[PDB]
This record gives sequence, structure tokens and C-alpha cells, in this order.
Amino acid sequence: HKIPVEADFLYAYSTAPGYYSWRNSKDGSWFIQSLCAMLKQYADKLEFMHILTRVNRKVATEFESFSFDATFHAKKQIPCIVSMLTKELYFYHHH
Amino acid sequence: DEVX
Amino acid sequence: DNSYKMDYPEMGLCIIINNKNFHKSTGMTSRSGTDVDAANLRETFRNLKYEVRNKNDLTREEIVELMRDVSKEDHSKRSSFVCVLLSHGEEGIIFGTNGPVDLKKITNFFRGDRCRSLTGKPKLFIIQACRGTEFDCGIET
Repeated sequence: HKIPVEADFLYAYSTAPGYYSWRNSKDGSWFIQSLCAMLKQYADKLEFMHILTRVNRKVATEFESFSFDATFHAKKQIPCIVSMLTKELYFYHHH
Repeated sequence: DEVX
Repeated sequence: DNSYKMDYPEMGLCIIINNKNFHKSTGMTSRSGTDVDAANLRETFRNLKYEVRNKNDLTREEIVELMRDVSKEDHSKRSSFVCVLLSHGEEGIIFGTNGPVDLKKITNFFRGDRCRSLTGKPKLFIIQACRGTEFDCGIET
């Protein structure tokens, strides 16, 4: 007859707890670039968690930092999906 | 590439 | 009953907070490239039929005010809610142009008991921001 007040929230973090998140001055952030790309390609079919999983793979495999400062060079990033959702989420509906 |  | 009801009259709001320029005290440099993100997000969610509202360079006070106001709207005819935060950050924290705001303070406005017109509906918070200063050096595959 009641549901948790914290239920039905989805926090799509660009990076894992404690880590930096990367942004390219020309192309935008790695996470947002990938999120928009996966949403554009799969929002008409895949459930949200599966779209976000592809975002995780895209950011993890297609990106690596490049910097003249060796300290910030050759770094990687993995997003962090945090779900308190109670149902599957599709950005479309079957009339 | 820059950090947030 | 395995899928959220997404056939309400409106898909819902997509609030985008795009913070690019910060006050010196924060020591945070201009977030070059964030406008590209904001524009990309705007088009992406427009295509998904979300009512997009972009806001640029908000102070921490303005972020809280915006969130409070939005949570007080009547979301009855909306299927979901999306909030995108683009800024500097720390673990559990997002930065207004003039300082830190706890993410919990922001998300609490939408709790199932504090935003009744969104109870039982998906509330998505997309966060592009740092969560610390650790580097992931990766491993060769």
C-alpha cells in the first residue's frame, strides 16, 4: 500500500565514485557525447538500463585522455549507473 | 581533454 | 506491470543546468565544451518528446531555487522527469557557479513523498561532474 520515498530514482553518473570525469573542450564530455549517441541510436527500442550499459562500454573503450601534461595523460573512465527504479523504462509506447 |  | 507507464499526455520535463563559468574562489577553470553537451542534450531529449528547459551558469542558491520550484509544479500529466547537471563536482556534490551544493539536497525535492505528482514515476538525474580527484589509469587488453 506504500512505496519507499527513495524508489523510482535513476542516477546516471558520468564516472565512478571518487574519480575525475573527462570533458573534451571541442567535442564535449565523454559521457554526454556517448549518452546522446546511444539514446539517438537505441531509444526507439532498448530499455534504459541496456542503453546506459552501452554508454558504459562506449566511454570505457572509445576514450582515453590525451594531454601535454603527463600527469593527465592516457587516463580512462567508466560511468556509474545507480538505479532505484522498480520497472523497465522505454522512451516510447506501443499504441 | 580536461577534468571536471 | 513490468514497464513504467509512458503514455501520459507528456513525456515530461528535461531540466538542463549548464554551468560553464565559475567564481575564482572555486579555483575551477571554465568548462570548455559544455555548451556542446547542452546543445546535444537539448536535441536528444527534444527528439524523445521532452519539454527541455536549459539554464546557464546558476549559483548554488539558484540551483536549489530552480529545483524547488520545479518540484512544486503539477507533473500529473507527465510520464517522467529528467534533470541533467553539467558542472564541476566532488563526491556527492555538484557546483553552483559560486560554490558546492549537496546532490542530496537537490534530489530530495523529488522524493516520492515530497513531489506527489511524480510518485511512482521515473525520476532521472544525469550527472556530468567529477566525484573526486582519482585517475583511472586503466589496464591493457
